[PDB]
Amino acid sequence: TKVAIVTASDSGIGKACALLLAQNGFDIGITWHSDERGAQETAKKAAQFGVRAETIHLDLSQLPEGAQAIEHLIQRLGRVDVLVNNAGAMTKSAFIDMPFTQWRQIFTVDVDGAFLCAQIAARHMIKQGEGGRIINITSVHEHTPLPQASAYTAAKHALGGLTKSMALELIEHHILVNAVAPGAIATEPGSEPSIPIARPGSTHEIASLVAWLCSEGASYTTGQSLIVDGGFMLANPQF
Amino acid sequence: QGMTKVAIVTASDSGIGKACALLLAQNGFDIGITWHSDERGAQETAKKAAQFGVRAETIHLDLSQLPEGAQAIEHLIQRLGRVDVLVNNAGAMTKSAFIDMPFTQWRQIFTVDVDGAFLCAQIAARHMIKQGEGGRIINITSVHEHTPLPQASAYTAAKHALGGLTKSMALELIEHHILVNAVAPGAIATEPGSEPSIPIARPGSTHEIASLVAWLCSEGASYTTGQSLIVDGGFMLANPQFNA
Amino acid sequence: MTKVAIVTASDSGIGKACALLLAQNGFDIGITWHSDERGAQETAKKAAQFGVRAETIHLDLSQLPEGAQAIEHLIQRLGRVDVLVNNAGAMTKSAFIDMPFTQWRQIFTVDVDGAFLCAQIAARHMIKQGEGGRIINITSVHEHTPLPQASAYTAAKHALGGLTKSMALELIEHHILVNAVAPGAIATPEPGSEPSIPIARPGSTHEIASLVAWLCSEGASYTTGQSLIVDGGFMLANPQF
Amino acid sequence: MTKVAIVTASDSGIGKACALLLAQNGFDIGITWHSDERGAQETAKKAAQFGVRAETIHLDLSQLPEGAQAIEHLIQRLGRVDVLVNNAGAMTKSAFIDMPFTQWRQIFTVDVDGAFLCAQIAARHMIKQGEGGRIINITSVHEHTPLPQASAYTAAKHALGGLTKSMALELIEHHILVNAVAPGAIATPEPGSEPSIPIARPGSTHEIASLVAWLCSEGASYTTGQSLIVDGGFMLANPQFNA
Repeated sequence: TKVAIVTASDSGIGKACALLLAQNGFDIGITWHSDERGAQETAKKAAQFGVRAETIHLDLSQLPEGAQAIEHLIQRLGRVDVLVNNAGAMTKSAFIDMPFTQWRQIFTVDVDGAFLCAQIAARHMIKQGEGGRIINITSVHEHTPLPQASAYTAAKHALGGLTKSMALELIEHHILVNAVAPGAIATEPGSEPSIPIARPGSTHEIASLVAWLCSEGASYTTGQSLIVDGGFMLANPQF
Repeated sequence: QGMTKVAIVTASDSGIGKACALLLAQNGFDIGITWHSDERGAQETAKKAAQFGVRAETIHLDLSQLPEGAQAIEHLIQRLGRVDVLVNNAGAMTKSAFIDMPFTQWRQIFTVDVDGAFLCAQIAARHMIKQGEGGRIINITSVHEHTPLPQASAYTAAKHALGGLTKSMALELIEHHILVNAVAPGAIATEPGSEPSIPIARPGSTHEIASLVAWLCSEGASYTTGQSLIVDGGFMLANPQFNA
Repeated sequence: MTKVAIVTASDSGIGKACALLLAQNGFDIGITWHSDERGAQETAKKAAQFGVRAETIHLDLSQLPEGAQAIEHLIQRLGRVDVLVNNAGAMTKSAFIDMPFTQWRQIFTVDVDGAFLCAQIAARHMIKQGEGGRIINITSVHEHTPLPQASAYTAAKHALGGLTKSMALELIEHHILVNAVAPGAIATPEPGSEPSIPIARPGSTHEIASLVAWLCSEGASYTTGQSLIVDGGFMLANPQF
Repeated sequence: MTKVAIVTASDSGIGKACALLLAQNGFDIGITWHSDERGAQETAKKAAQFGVRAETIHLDLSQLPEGAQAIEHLIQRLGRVDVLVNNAGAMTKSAFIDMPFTQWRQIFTVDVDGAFLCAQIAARHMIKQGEGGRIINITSVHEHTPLPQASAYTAAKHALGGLTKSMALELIEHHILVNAVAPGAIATPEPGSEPSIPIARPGSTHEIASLVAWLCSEGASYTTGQSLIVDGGFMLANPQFNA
């Protein structure tokens, strides 16, 4: 029985990932920043699939200590085979007068935290000796800028580069590392005509790919950023 | 049975095409199989496909003389009665030094590696639009849609071409609920430690491509379109510093 | 030793701007024209006022491979070739679902098949001369992102992008550097005229030619296999723009 | 009117080459150094032979944000800033699995945090001046492809490439153009010495500085938001590259 940990799975993409992985037979670890009740609800529904589901408080704003909750969560579940580094909320702030503390705060939660969590998970995966899967939830803005969100863009890009480096260095341990880059996700047909598919995506349309990356059939996929965006990246000033 | 969807996979007599055809049959698609010269392999794929309780039909496809050779796709569609999935599967790679390559060889490689996929895609998309129920088109390209293969400039350029067409089709067919993506294999075997130049140190299996192609045909992929999804055991990660 | 640059379709637009700026840089110039010979001669007359030799030749890349032989004759006239600029011809739109196969092939013929044959001819001479060379393929932002209703154009630009990387890898041993210049929207004969582009205007032909000329310069000797995008921010604008 | 170029870490290597070439192109030059005040002063003396002003200042990008004030004092001495070249410090290697957090942070501090604070200051002056400007971020091929045993370096270079795109979009209305120049292997004081690279040698610092100088020139007025890779074909070599 394998174990999947999904950060920030009290809601949104994280919750959909945790629920689908439970459906697929993984014991589940759920982390929460502020909303323990949402984490409890996800745990309950995850456990309804006949699976163990454990929750822990994780606040990646005070580092490195804040990341130790991943170590406690792994110890409660006995092992870890999957880590989904799920992205927190997006923040807008003009580049020209952004305070350095805000710049650092955004990097702390959006890439520093993922780095520390991945280290902890990858260490256990190496010792277990049975490989593993690490999925970094990034964004289209790993590849293309979000207006008025320069720190968010830069940190998503950083996490994209970290994904590549982790995949290269951990492949010898059969740990495959990929990013899933969502476009606009609603958290109805024709609601966003700026996007070629003309609607936002569902959390399921992201979780379904995350689940595939955890499946036996993904055993040759590593180092990639898989963009799930309804054609967002194809729309240029011409479209 | 009125709800049964049809997948057509070109060159599914063997290799990656065969793996896609059989997995899609196992997942519940009636299957169209095309073959260039290995008819018995095509008959063996149809045999196994039908053990999953679906229809399987085969047809000879000779993409060497275009546009006429692509009509076999229209005949296969007619036999199956509809098409919901097309997998434009990649023929064999060809090598030739750039400085000396005959024009005939340049044109021959483009003929099989992007002109055919263009024509097959048109035919399938016309049926998908008329059917009015959407569809999925997967173009099997290669890591060389993105990075060059030495001594294979024609092949690289044609894979790049097919990547561009993928993006164009995705944009132009989205209004008909047709999602269009490329799957870009690294080196796939036709084992651990057998390919030291690749980070994962081995070639891929055909199942390791087919599995993603199957996911792209599933309900969960309804928001994925216009992308090149690379399955290469880390091939794209390996640069000059991968040494030592 | 006076170096030679050949620029296809330099009777007008970007090709003319590259030919004239390379002329000012001290290259002898080869100029090809499809139908406007007087425009080509006008380019040659202006290039020659910079004190270099300029030569014109008809080039029709629609009938291949014979059509590309004009490049060989231009080189024989000029005595050598050091720079080839494969310039981009006109863009044509055609719906993907309806596009006839002959139109598909026609567009690939002029937009990548012709560049391939010209590049071969120039590279053969650069190899034999033994003094390296530079080949610049003018592509487009649509080497990288689709142009709606122009699937053939987009596919061919992508193809020329791949050829560029392939040529650069195989010709590096002869010190031949191969790159693409990928323009966005370029005006041919002002601020705020194109609000959908972050710069809010189309580019000038000079703003493309300037980089082509840098790519032919001594300082560019470590740059090969790349697609340099000159687009006023075009690639940055997504539905969030 | 005399324009001003500020190049960080121009006491040596790529930064020094950029400073000297911009001095030849007529920019008054601002030079920063981390420890080698002497390389900096030799850079200034040679820049001054081109008839321009050269000012040197210590820049401690390791302890921020206060260290970035050194850029304000430089702009004060030179009177304005028209070009900023964000030039990278030294590369540090460390395995991802056990890389200390302090080292992850130090690498980000010098590879993107300093560039971010310096670009902010430079941009505020370019807006105040009202005559546009050019900001060049020196990244790396590693902005695009990983460097083994250098995950923090790779991540931080990716971050600086993303910041580059965001700044280009956000500053375009002020006619401030922002690009990255992404060098491959660059030599510091020969053909065939790097066979893993298709060109089979490292690059010269002048082969980077030349593109940086073009990006500051009149003809580069339509180029923004891009990452211009100068790498001798590094990006073309994959597992199938040989010999």
